Amino acid sequence: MWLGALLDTLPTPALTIDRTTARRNAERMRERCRALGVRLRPHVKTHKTLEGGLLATGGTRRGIAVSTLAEARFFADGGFDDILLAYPVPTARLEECAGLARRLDAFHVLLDRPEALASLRQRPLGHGKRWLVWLKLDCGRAGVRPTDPAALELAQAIANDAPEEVTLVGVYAHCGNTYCSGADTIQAIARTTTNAVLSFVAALRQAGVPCPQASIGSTPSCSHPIPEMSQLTELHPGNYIFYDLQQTQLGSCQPQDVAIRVLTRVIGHYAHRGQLLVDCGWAALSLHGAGGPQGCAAIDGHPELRLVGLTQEHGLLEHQMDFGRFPVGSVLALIPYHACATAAMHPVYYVHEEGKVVALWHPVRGW
Amino acid sequence: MWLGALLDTLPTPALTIDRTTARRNAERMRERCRALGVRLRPHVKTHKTLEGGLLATGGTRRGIAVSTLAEARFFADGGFDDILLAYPVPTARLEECAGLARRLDAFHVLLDRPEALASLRQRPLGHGKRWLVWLKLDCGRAGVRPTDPAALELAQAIANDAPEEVTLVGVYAHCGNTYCSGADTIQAIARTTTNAVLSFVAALRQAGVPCPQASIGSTPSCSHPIPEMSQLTELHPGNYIFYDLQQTQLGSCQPQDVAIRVLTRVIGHYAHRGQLLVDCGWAALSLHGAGGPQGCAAIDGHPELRLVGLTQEHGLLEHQMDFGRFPVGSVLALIPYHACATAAMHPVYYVHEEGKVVALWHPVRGW
Ligand SMILES: *Cc1c(COP(=O)(O)O)cnc(C)c1O
Ligand SMILES: *Cc1c(COP(=O)(O)O)cnc(C)c1O
Ligand SMILES: [Cl-]
Ligand SMILES: [Zn+2]
Ligand SMILES: [Zn+2]
Repeated sequence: MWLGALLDTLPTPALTIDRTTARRNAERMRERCRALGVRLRPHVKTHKTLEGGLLATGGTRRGIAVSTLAEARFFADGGFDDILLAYPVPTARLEECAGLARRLDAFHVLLDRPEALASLRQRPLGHGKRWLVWLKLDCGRAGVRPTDPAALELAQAIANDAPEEVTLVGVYAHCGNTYCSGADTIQAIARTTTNAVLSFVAALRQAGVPCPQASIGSTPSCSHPIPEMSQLTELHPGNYIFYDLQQTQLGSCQPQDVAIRVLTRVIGHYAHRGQLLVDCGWAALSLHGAGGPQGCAAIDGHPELRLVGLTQEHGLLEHQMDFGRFPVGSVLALIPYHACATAAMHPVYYVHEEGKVVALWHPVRGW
Repeated sequence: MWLGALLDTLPTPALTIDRTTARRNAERMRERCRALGVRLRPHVKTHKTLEGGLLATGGTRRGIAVSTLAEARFFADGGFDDILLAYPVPTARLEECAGLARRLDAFHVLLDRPEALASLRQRPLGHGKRWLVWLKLDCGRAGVRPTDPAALELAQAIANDAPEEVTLVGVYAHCGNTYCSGADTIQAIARTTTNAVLSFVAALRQAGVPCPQASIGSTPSCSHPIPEMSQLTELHPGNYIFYDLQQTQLGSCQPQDVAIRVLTRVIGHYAHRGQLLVDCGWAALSLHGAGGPQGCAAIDGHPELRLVGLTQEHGLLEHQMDFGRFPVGSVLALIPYHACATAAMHPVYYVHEEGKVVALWHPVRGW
């Protein structure tokens, strides 16, 4: 137990979350959605914690998206509901999906293939419940292309072919392609996606296919929303609760919006090479940002320094260095490239305010 | 509980370990060391499990190397002893190190700085125990260069300056630089390292510095050992228990020596792009091998296929494809680039023999 502890006191490497910053990020996204007239369904995959979920959800524990059944189960067990499995429904795991649909007032699934609908049909929920299905739109990884006649036909089938067993809740797009720098290009992807979705829904209405909801979002696009988004019903970003270096470089946020660090101690000086040795390796950071290591993290408040090497449990920093500025034992705060990836390496996050630990959040992991 | 289950039955993505292969790998390294007349101190960081430790150690639970205090504690609690913390000793965590030194018959630490020795001196163990110290030799990340006069002086200090509180057990080098392809260049690094170590120890003997042990090793060098190694006392490879694609490419092993897979299900076909969608993203694999994604894994038994994309929970495979060869629902076995990195993403390993799960191993993680 580390409650009350000063940050420089923590065992490193340590993932830290500034709760003032995270709370602010959570509330700001809630406000953007309120201003647009749309609901927020935060994706939880960046943190995978009940505590982060509670913040993102403004205390309601209702209305989230998850990336795995491990998360769906974990959040369900933590008293959340209105949980969307934002993943082509795992037809090999339908018994588990149906278990969740039966426990929850609203467990939502996505699909983009007729065979998946067929699988849902041959595993009815019973219990007076319907599979709550969203059609995933590809506007380029999963989903159906909205201009593909197949898309409209699949929507029709989801909506009307077995109204007693399955229902079409809405369409769902994830504009993951926003990960092009600049507000202008981000907003362009947002607009193509938004308009493609809106045009598809308009086609659905004309074809008499009821589609009450329409959900898009990624952190870049929801950090600089466009007015066209007010014609949707819901936005589902997730990374924004923490942000990270990549989002900062993308222009999604300012450095002050990044809640996450990895704290690391200088554990050695190697003058013959001009390097600091730190106790944060890829086990604490991941290699996200390297495709080299310089791209994986910046040192907060120290532009002079750069990561030049990562092994499992060690990192090497280079400036000509200044070894008196960085005694062995000093603590540096790394700003990670990708919060989701870095958070996935940590069994605990030390959540702080005013320099002191205020909470410990423990994420779920696995599948 | 999945004991007895057929592999195609597991929830994917699933890290699987062929126990016949792992056991064979464990026994083979033990035999190489026996043939050389040296001890084996397996490093556990590739698997971080008590079960893997028991295999590597030939059932003794004695004589391992670990990369973190989390591992030292976990293995100590699992009844292991003669545990070496193969890491410049964490002078900010000395109370924890001393706790371990006090519980264990033999907890070993490494250092390469006089200040670290000074820290050990100002935190005596008491209890009739001595800090068991190895001098880390850099023959290029941590350690002292053996030709650096400072090295000999630090060895002298460790050995003789407070014989009641601190003792020099031996010198420790990790020829991590073997990670240059080919047996010839691997063995060259092994030889430079081995000879540098042997020359340093010879210098120590001439200077009257007692140094009873001398430990080197990496998986590449211990997979093709050289006779000069018989002049050492111990070898400390670790990855070999599983091996991986990188070691296969390095020539350390044959494909048949790789015990580890990540099983993944085909979850979609996207003909308009010629791609299979699988349920293994970087959350199950890591991005090791990308610095792109094609380098992170091969598909076992399917040279035709290649990873072209990884998101957190999805992967994209490309051949012109053949969608009938790979129905949605089929299970493919990914051979990961770096076992250590992939294993760090999994809360459980499904260990199998003759196609069926035989054990579940749960690794420790964190710091
Ligand atoms: C990650 C994800 C989101 C949230 O996007 P971010 O840009 O990470 O905030 C929404 N939908 C899906 C399907 C996702 O995978
Ligand atoms: C990883 C490691 C080893 C084991 O080396 P492998 O090539 O991974 O088998 C030995 N010593 C140290 C210090 C290590 O970090
Ligand atoms: Cl990674
Ligand atoms: Zn992300
Ligand atoms: Zn490794």
